[PDB]
Amino acid sequence: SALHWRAAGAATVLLVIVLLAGSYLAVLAERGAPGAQLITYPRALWWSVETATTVGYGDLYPVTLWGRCVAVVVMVAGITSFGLVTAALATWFVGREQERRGH
Amino acid sequence: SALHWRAAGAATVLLVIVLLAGSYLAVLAERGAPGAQLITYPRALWWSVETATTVGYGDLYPVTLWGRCVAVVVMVAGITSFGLVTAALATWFVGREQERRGH
Amino acid sequence: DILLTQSPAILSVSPGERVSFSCRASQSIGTDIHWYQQRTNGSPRLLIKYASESISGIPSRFSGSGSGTDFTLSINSVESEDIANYYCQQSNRWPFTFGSGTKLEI
Amino acid sequence: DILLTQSPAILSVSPGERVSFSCRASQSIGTDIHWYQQRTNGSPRLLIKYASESISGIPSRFSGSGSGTDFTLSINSVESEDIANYYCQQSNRWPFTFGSGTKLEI
Amino acid sequence: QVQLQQPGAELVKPGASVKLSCKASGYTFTSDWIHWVKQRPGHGLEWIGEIIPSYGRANYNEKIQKKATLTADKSSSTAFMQLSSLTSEDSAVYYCARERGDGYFAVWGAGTTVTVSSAKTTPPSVYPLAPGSAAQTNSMVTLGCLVKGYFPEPVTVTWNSGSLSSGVHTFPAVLQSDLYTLSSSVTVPSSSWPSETVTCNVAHPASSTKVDKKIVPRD
Repeated sequence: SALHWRAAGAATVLLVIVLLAGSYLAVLAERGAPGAQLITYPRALWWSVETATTVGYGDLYPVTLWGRCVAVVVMVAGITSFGLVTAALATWFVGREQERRGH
Repeated sequence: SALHWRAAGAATVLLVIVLLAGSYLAVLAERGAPGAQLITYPRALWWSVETATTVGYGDLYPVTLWGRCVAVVVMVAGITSFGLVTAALATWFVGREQERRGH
Repeated sequence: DILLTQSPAILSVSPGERVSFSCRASQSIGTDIHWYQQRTNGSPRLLIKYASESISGIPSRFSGSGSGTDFTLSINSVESEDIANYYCQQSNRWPFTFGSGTKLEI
Repeated sequence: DILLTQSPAILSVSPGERVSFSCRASQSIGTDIHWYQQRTNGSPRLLIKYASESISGIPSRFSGSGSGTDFTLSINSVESEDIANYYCQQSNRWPFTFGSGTKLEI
Repeated sequence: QVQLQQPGAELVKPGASVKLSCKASGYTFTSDWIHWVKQRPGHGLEWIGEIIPSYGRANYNEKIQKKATLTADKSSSTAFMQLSSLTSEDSAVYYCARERGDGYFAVWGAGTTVTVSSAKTTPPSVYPLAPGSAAQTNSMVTLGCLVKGYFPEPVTVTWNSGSLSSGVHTFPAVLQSDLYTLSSSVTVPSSSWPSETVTCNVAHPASSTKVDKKIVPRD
């Protein structure tokens, strides 16, 4: 099993860990901030997914410094993760294209 | 016709299937949730497109667990699909750049 | 749940005169308002969809305008066959809801 | 901070009749409203969550409806054991807040 | 076509239940939702609930006592509404309507009158109403027929199996000792009767009865 597939697998596991830790820590950052909506675990988890995929729905977002710090890590993990799957598919196609010219 | 072009083609067909199935299933998930707006087919289809392209307009989004589960699949299909077109173009340019050095 | 207010309940007009029925939503619903006519002992009949769109089969005499919260169904030159109850209905948010109705009286 | 208004404060009904308690939020809170019963000298007891969801242990007689700002807890056919104060509580925005309460009187 | 066919009436004892039917025709899509709407006499439209026949999922009005259960039969294109444990609160016209998943009720059924009552079904008696001998005729003449001692509502009166529509009044029933009575009126040019025939047709869905009565001059 090639590096690029191990890495994509790793990045998926690591992103799901980031989405759960992020759920938990967003609620922990945002409770105590009057007006905050990112304060129960289930919608925190939905929030973490729409943040990682950079969907920017705009139904939920953090209003505190530590919530926003948590948000930044989730976004970076999401963009890296999905970038790494792209790199992995590039490698696969470059390989399949070497072979298809008998290199 | 090279793998990377077959694959991009495949991913486009598969994404359009995901956008239609997703339209239908979002409405089916979200009707019965008081306050839900993602409850007619046409705007469900617009919703599925703005989700797949991760535009995050914020005019329509799901409020139920199964709508959000549907939303996640649409986002992943959209980011994978568009990542795969990127990989496909990388392969094309790497090839055109091998030839341009007589490799 | 969205409340649709149709005031007044009764609207008197003279023959051939223009008439406007009002429908107010408790929050913005864009143009997701549809209008039905129900004559005595009859079932409802769709007249106007999405606030302003014609249905084929409906006299040109009928029209609709509005967006957000304030919606109007209009009849240019009323006539006897227009005597009925007129209802509005939203499809912006679940569940669908109906206005309490306005009777036209000539 | 979200204000929950429960009007009226007291609600009189005859035995076996249907009763509706109102809870109004000062801004939209979707379906993040939960309802508690507190009998004389008793602690609160969760009846309905997220505006409409059953709790196991609670008589089918109890139900909830509403979204946004306007919420209703209903009892089909009231009986003596229903005599209590009924409170609503929001979880949309920090901090959580309670309605001022409505007494049921038979 | 008639897109949605509902039975004219159901009588139901208090406490009892009833299944209303709604047989669809014209175009059917996977996307189609069938809705049910309650209208109490002199009151407005109340959304009861929805089902998607292709998947069989149903949603209900939370704001009202759940009386209903929605099912559909994919094969026979029929949607059902099981109303259970009824009382006189539940006496009303129940419409079914079809929505293409785009938000508006394109088409409605004719509606089922559900009456909750302990009283027996009774077909009506139909009586002619021809003028007396001494009544002077204008250019027009007025004829009618008297539909009395039926239960429950409704009845449908037509003239000349529906071909006579201009000049027709049907009065709302009045209710007296658990039996309804109404009358209907028809005006035709005085020349055209009795040389041209005039027949009232009286359908009473609850008793599956339809009767004709010719209006002839008094002998």
